[PDB]
Amino acid sequence: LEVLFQGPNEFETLELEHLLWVNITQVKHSIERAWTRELKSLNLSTEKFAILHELMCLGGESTPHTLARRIVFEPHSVSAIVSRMEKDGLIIKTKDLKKHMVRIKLSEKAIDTFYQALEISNRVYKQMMASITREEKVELSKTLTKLRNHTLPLTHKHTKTLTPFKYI
Amino acid sequence: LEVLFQGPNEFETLELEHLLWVNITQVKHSIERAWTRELKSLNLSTEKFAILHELMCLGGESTPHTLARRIVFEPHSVSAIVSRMEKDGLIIKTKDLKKHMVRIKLSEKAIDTFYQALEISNRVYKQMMASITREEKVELSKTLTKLRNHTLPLTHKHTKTLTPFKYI
Repeated sequence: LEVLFQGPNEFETLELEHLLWVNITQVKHSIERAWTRELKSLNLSTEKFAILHELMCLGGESTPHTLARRIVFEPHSVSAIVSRMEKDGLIIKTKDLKKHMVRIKLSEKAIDTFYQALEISNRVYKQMMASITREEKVELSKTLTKLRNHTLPLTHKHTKTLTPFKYI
Repeated sequence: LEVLFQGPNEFETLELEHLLWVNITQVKHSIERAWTRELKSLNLSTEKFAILHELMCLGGESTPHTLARRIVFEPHSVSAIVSRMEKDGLIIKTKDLKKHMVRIKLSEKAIDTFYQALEISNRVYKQMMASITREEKVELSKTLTKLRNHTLPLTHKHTKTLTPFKYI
C-alpha cells in the first residue's frame, strides 16, 4: 500500500544549526511579505522604515557615517536607500558649511510618514506575534541577542555601535 | 557632570514585537555576511545554496513550479536565481518532451559543489551558534516555527508546501 523508495532523502535531515538558519530566513521572509503589503500606502520597505526610525532616534538629522554605525546594514546599502529616500522627498542632503561632508535630515513629510507608519507597524507586529506568549517572546529576544552578539564581530570589527533599543 | 538633554529619546524604546523584528533582521544579516565570505570560493549566495539544497532533496531534478512550492522565496526570485545558476552551469533546463513546461536538473558540477558547500556550511553554522546551548537552540527552533506557521498563511494561501526538514 505505501509506495516504496519515495520517502525523504538524507538531505531533508539537517544539523540543528542549519535548520535554525532556515527557520530564521523563513520567518524573516514571511513577516516581511505581510508587513510590506500593510505599509504599501506609505511606500515603505522594511529598510526605508528602519532608516527613518534610526534617523528619528538621532533627532531627525545626522551624517551618513553616524547613521551607518548605528544600523546593521552595509554602508553601500544604506547610501543607496538614502539616495532613493532623497528622490522621494523624505531626506534632505546638505553640504556641511567640512568640505565633502554631507548632513542628512528628515523632511517634515518623512516625520509625518513615520508617525503614521510606526502606529500601523506596531499593530502589524503585535498581531503577527500574538500566537507566542510573553515568556516565549522575552526568551526569543534573549537568544537572538546572544546570536547577534557572537556573530556580528566575526565581520564587523568596531564598525558598528548598534542603537541600544529597549522594550518594557 | 553627565550632560543634560542628550539621552535616548522615545523612539529607542520599542514594543517587544517590533524589537523581535529588529533582532531577527540583525541576526539574519550578521550570520549571512559571515557565511557568504566563507563560501565565496564556491561562488554561492545563501539563496543559490538554498536552491541547490532544495533540488538535492528533490533528487536533483524537478520543475520550476514544484521547486517554488517547496521553498519560501517568491517565484520571480526563484526564477531569477535559477536563470543565474543556469548561466553558471549549475542547472540544466530542458523542454519537457507538455509544450511550454521546463524541467530543471542539477549538473554533476552543481552536485559536487553542493558536496563541498554542505560540509563547509555545517561547520560555519555550528561555530556561529556555539554560544547558545542545545536547549536554547531547540526552544529557538520551536518558537520560530510557531511564528512561521502563524505568519506564512497571512500571504501564502496554499501556494507553499515547504520542505519538512528534520534534525536529530
